[PDB]
Amino acid sequence: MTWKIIADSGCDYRQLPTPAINTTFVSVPLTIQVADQVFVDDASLDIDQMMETMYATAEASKSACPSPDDYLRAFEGAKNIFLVTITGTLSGSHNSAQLAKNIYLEDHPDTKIHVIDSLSAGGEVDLLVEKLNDLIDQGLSFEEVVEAITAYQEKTKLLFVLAKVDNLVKNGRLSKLIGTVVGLLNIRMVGKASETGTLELLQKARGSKKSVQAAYDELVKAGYAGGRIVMAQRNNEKCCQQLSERIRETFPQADIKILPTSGLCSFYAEEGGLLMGYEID
Ligand SMILES: CCCCC/C=C\C/C=C\CCCCCCCC(=O)O
Ligand code: NA
Repeated sequence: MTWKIIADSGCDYRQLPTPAINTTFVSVPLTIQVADQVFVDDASLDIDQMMETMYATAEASKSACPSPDDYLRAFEGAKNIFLVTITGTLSGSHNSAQLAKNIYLEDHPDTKIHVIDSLSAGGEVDLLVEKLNDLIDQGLSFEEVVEAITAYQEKTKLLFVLAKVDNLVKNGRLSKLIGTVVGLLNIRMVGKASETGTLELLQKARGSKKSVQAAYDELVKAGYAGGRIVMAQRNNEKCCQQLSERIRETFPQADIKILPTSGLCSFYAEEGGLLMGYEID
């Protein structure tokens, strides 16, 4: 009776804290191409060297999603499989995962697989993976877990704050329309994952302290009530500690984690970026 939780590198975990029994976690890396060099976003990756190279290269850098075959490899040795991808609207990760599922079940019929399009990235995907692990530790059946995680995904949201969005624009994942009005000269984009898995603007905040206030206000407005938060950040630990204190001051039971971004999430959120997943109602 074996379980695998699979996620692409839009999830910031390389290791899943305290995996449930008979459960293994696997991250499936996306890639980032900088000139004629390729960086694979696995735990071997020196994220700091990749970013330095990217910013040093006048030519735009590009991301790519996992092959279906990459997903097929990850399935091996498990009978109960959940696969969470980054938003299938901005990346083909989910499309490859959908195909891998259908291909594997031709080859290995006594297997159960549930593919979750997070419609998100970063901290919210992290929460979903943590919850899947929770649910398995709790002793649920495969179909019980599918039910509970579908419900939990209605309870989870994403807020981001980005000081730069150039790589998003350069890669066609954010319009020049929105892209020019933020991430330029003291203006950080405060946004959420939209109902379709896209970037949606919420506030422009001029400076840090205004960035924290906006993020706190948006959390309140969205219906946070003291549950779990996962803040995935790129060189933004100080803004994350000051936001965390404020949230804990208001909601004393808050369970907050701060994680470094993956290579993919670092690439797109960029320096100073934050992708905060959280629970509501
Ligand atoms: C909907 C989530 C929006 C999050 C916005 C904030 C920061 C962006 C950081 C990570 C998300 C990147 C999404 C695009 C991935 C493309 C991968 C590919 O090449 O296939
Ligand atoms: Na959600």
